[PDB]
Amino acid sequence: FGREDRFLNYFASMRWFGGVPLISLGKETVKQPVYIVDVSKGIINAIKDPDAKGKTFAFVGPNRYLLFDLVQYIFAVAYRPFLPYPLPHFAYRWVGRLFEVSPFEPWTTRDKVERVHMSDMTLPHLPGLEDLGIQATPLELKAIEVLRRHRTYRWLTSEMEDVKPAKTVNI
Amino acid sequence: MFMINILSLIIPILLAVAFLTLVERKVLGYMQLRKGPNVVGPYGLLQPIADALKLFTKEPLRPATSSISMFIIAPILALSLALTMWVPLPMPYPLINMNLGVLFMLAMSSLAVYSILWSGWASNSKYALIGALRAVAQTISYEVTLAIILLSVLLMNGSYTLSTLITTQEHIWMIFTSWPLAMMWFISTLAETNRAPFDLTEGESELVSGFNVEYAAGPFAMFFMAEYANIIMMNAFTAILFLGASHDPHTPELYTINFVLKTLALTITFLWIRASYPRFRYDQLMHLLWKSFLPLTLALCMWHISLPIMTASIPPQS
Amino acid sequence: TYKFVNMREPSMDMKSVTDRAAQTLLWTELVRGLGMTLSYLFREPATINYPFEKGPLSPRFRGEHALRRYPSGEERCIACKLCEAVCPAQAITIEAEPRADGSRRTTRYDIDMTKCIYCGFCQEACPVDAIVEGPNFEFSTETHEELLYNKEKLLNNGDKWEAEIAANIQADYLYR
Amino acid sequence: ELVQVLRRGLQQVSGHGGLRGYLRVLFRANDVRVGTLVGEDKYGNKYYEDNKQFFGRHRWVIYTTEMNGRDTFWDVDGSMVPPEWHRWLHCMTDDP
Amino acid sequence: MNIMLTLLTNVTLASLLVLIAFWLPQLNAYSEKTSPYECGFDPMGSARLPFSMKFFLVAITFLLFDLEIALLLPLPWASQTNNLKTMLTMALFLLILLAASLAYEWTQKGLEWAE
Amino acid sequence: HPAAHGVLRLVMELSGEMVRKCDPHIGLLHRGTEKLIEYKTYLQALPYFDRLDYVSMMCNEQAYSLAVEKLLNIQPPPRAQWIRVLFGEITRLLNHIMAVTTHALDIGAMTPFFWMFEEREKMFEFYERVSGARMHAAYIRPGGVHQDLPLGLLDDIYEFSKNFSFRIDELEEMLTNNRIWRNRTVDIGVVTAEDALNYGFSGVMLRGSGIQWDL
Amino acid sequence: MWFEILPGIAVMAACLFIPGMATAHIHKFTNGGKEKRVAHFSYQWNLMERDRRISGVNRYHVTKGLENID
Amino acid sequence: SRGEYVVAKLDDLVNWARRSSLWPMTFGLACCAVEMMHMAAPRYDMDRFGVVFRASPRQSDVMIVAGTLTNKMAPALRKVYDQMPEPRYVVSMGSCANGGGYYHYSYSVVRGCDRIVPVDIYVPGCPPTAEALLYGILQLQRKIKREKRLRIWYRR
Ligand SMILES: CCCCCCCCCCCCCCCCC[C@@H](O)O[C@H](CO[C@H](O)CCCCCCCCCCCCCCC)COP(=O)(O)OCC[N+](C)(C)C
Ligand SMILES: CCCCCCCC/C=C\CCCCCCCC(=O)O[C@H](COC(=O)CCCCCCC/C=C/CCCCCCCC)COP(=O)(O)OCCN
Ligand SMILES: CCCCCCCCCCC1=C(C)C(=O)C(OC)=C(OC)C1=O
Ligand code: SF4
Ligand code: SF4
Ligand code: SF4
Repeated sequence: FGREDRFLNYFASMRWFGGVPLISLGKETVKQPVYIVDVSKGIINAIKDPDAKGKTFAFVGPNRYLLFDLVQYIFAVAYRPFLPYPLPHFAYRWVGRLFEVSPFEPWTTRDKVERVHMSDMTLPHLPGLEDLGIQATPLELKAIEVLRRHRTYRWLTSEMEDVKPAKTVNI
Repeated sequence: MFMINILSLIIPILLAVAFLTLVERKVLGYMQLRKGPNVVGPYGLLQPIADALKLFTKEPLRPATSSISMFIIAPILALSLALTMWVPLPMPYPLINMNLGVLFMLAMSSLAVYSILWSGWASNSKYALIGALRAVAQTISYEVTLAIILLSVLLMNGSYTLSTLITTQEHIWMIFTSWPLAMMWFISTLAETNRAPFDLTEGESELVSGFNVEYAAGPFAMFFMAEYANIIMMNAFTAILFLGASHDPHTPELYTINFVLKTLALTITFLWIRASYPRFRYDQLMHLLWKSFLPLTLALCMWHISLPIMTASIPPQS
Repeated sequence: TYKFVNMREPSMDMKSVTDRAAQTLLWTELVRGLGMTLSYLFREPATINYPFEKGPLSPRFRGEHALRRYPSGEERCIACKLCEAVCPAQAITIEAEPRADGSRRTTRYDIDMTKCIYCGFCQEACPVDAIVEGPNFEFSTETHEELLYNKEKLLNNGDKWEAEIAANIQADYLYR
Repeated sequence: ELVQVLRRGLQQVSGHGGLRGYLRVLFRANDVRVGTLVGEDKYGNKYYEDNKQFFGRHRWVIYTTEMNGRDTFWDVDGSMVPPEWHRWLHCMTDDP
Repeated sequence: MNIMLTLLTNVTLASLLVLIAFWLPQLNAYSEKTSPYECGFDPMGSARLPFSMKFFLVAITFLLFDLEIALLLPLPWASQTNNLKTMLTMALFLLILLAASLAYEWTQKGLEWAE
Repeated sequence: HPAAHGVLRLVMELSGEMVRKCDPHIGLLHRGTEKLIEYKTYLQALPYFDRLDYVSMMCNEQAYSLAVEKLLNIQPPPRAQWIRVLFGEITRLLNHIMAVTTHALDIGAMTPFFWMFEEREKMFEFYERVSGARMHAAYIRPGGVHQDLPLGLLDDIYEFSKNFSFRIDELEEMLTNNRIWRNRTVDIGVVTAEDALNYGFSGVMLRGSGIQWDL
Repeated sequence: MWFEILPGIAVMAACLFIPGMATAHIHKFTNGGKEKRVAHFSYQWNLMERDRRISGVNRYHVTKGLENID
Repeated sequence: SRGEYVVAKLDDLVNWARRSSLWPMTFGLACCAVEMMHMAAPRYDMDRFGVVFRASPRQSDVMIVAGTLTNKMAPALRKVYDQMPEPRYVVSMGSCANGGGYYHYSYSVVRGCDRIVPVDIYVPGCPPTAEALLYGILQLQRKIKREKRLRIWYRR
């Protein structure tokens, strides 16, 4: 997630269609988003680390969220009305296929349909950012720099510590 | 078949505005010892097309603090009203024949100011707000004098029908009877179209871009087209009101040609005036309109009420 | 000795008062300004048809830098480093060593053209007329790096512009 | 004196090698004047002179359509002038 | 009927021009780009703050003088009445009071802007 | 801002359009010239004065050269002094053209700017012929001038000077008696002689209030 | 240039010619070729409606002369 | 192919429209802006090429950095650059803007405007002549003529 991402911006973009369609209301999906600067610094440190030559790393954030709570927090930070409704998997796949016909950059795809509603794997056997000297940046510290652009004029000046961080399913 | 006439009205007006931009650039260039656009096409004839294509292929931006609905509505209102102002003009026949064409044009002109006001307010920027308040001041300055001048001039016509002005000027131009009113009306139309020396709302030297500073790309281009169409329409209306062209019912093309040359001459006169003078201060404009134009306008209104009665020259058609 | 600019009084006779009233009501000075603009309208403009026509320049004009040669093809530069010392912007970087034949020649001669101020102090300080400012001014680039000239670039500039440079120097060397 | 200027325009039209040459010089240089030829480059640029024009318009170059490697029918620039004609063109000297 | 069609056509053309301008070009909007403009810097205050009007008195007078136009515009039709002396007397009477109202506000410093 | 000359951040407090306070913020073009000069020889420090006031270049050259000559206890030759005065008056012409035309542009008279910049271009041709540079000539140096005038320069300067008067006349025809220009300029920014002296004013800012002073 | 300003003025004049000429031609084409009737008052509208009624083809501009009075 | 020809012709049209109507921001900093004014003067008349100054960044296509960029000024230049809608171009004019020039070693001077904004054309000189600036502008036009946005999109 970052300023030019397709993760927070993507969820933020969903407000235009009125309601937020979530498969199973997002109650059966767990996400562990990671900061852009954390990933870039991890790559830089992996270049400079001699032990990181033939290893495999997993770059994940410090917190795991249910998709429903994550999207609710995203809409709360942007100060937009959150109207989640459940949509069947086949129907929302059909919506993705319909959006896939754009000759330009698609607004969403069936592959995006799948990937959004897949839970993030847990791979404790792999080294992480902390093995490269990086402390993962929580989403609650960097969400405002992405979602302040998605606010109206009336809420632009709201401070970062105003929006009651979301509940985290940490094992 | 009527929609064909609507299109044959609106589209050539847009083309005329597009080439009026080039005519302005070249005329002001030659009055400034330069040439103006002469590279993009022969004699710069392709310059307006390039300008339009560049403007409508450029990114438009919504200001973060802006009020979106009014921001989008204002240029639409401006362009639509600029196009609508042309329908009652007899050239020599009007698209819409109205009993009260002059007062209809007055009402639509009064409504047109709200595009500037609402764009300036919805931009939510200080310079745009200053431009909108200057527009309020300008309207307060010119409206009453302009309306009373129209009243006094049309007293000799006998009605508010625009096509009657051709019959009224069958033998002589109305200017030879109301030239002081003609001068005051000319200055009032200069102020009404936000043209130099009364181009206060944009205020480029002082306010950078004024009311339309936030606007970019296609929306900006529509404001420009609306302003230039209003200039041409006002000059055409002045030509009808004060320079009556002889109309032959069996050959209206002669009247059309005469009309077009007169309105082109008046538009070039605006261009010359812009090339010649500095800018007024926007309190000085109101002082000019309320302390010099208004007293003479009231006196000449009295005189033009009294004159047809004194000389037994009251026009027909109550 | 001095003069006043705004110390004239208008005459109060009926003739002058009526003339001023006619000026106020009929806008005569505004018509005078319009007439001046109309007069300029029918004049021939001062525009030239660039790039087919060019603005006039002088043999003294300071353009792109170049390194010159003797008529035998030998480099005029002797690595005396006077231009480097005098350069007000420190735009010249010079390194030198004895050549394979024992000659005093440069191995590095760089001019940072984005540091340069084109003052011509360097060509004044040169005792052998080796570094000059040429007549060329149309050498805009697309990247910053292309404006960092090394010795090869300056030698190529000299080889390319010597025909004009020698003629320009011939016309001005008696003023120097 | 109107017929005089119309005849001078017709002479400009006829002096550019015909109507096609007139439009070629009109669209390649935005200028249709006719002057005295001074010389030609080894690259194809033609240099003209007209001392009755004011200082700045009395000398001009008609650029070639094909220099070292590129097509210059439309893409011309001031850097295509060789140094000797560069000196003559910028009025650093009175001698071609 | 015709005028409604003309107005609809004009508004439709303007709206279609807006739509073309807003959907054809490439858009890259970010916070710095969409921020308020004050020539190099961030504004100190809000543009919605009260903006003083120094011509507030002339604005109120414009309201009363604008209705003078409503009473005077039927004058071309009034000149066709038989009792021309009465109409001329009342028409001249109405303008005289409008001239006197302007003279009163002028002489009592009502046309000068607030300092 | 078109009226801010590029690098002026003027923080103004407004009641309506009335100006309650002017707080000019400068330093947007502070390049540390005075510190840089300390690392240069006097000849190397001369070109900075060209860029101090870039509308009056040779005048700053002359001021710096006079200061250095006074410190050196030397005297320029008479021909150098005459050339200095001639080119200083040419520079005064350039500067007054720029000032008047940009002023009229800010009020709104945008046409005389184009008329007068052709004369300015001719004067730049004079600078380029005498020194090889159009504006930052660096011609005036401590001890005199860098180069003698090329043959034919005086005749062209005379030709320009015998015609500049009509250009002044046309400018003055467009501005002096115009009632809009007078309404925009008369009784605006009135300063008293005592205030001008006490505030450190000089030049026209002193002579406009009746003070009879010219260096 | 000064005569090079003329082509743009001519193009603008050609554009401005079109509306009035087109309006006149359309009026003639849709009104029997005789200058579309003007009805500023109710009496003129009554004349137009009577003309439409007595035409026999529901068109006011179709004019019946003395040949319709047997 | 037919689509390749269509997108090539569309690129030609758009590039011609963009390079034939180039509106630089009313923006200058120092000595160089005087030569910019002289390039706007009747002798060179940039308006004849289709080049018109516009004050608002929203209505401008090009920024000409004409003068020294100081540290105090850099945020303002970056702000006005950002507010420019796209496509936008930057032309660097003069030694000061190119690399710092004669104040390169100063404590308060940015050593080239390319540390703040991307630059398309570098115009050398101190100051560059009005003719040199016109040459740089025409070079920018030629560079715009070479853009192939729609071809690249079609080949994606
Ligand atoms: C109808 C309403 C909808 C469409 C809106 C657009 C209106 C039509 C567009 C008008 C097209 C005119 C542009 C052509 C002018 C080109 C001039 C010529 O010079 O171009 C040359 C070559 O041409 C260009 O390479 C391409 C131009 C033509 C583009 C292809 C035509 C595409 C038309 C497709 C129409 C579809 C419109 C959209 C429909 C929805 C390059 O030369 P250049 O470097 O400049 O000049 C050098 C300067 N010198 C001479 C002083 C030295
Ligand atoms: C026998 C019975 C006859 C009945 C009476 C008839 C006689 C009437 C005689 C007097 C008529 C005079 C009419 C003029 C009305 C206004 C004149 C005026 O005084 O206005 C100026 C201001 O007006 C202007 O200067 C105009 C400013 C804007 C200039 C814009 C360009 C100038 C116009 C160009 C040419 C005009 C052509 C107009 C007609 C065009 C054709 C329709 C006053 O301002 P100040 O000098 O500042 O004095 C105020 C304090 N005393
Ligand atoms: C309309 C006449 C052409 C104006 C060209 C725009 C000039 C932009 C540079 C800004 C500037 C202005 C306005 C200016 O007036 C000035 O002198 C004080 C400067 O110092 C060099 C400037 O940098
Ligand atoms: S011209 Fe001046 S700044 Fe440039 S290299 Fe020579 S001495 Fe240095
Ligand atoms: S160029 Fe001239 S001054 Fe510089 S090192 Fe070589 S010989 Fe010495
Ligand atoms: S490059 Fe030279 S002329 Fe331009 S601003 Fe810097 S010092 Fe002044």
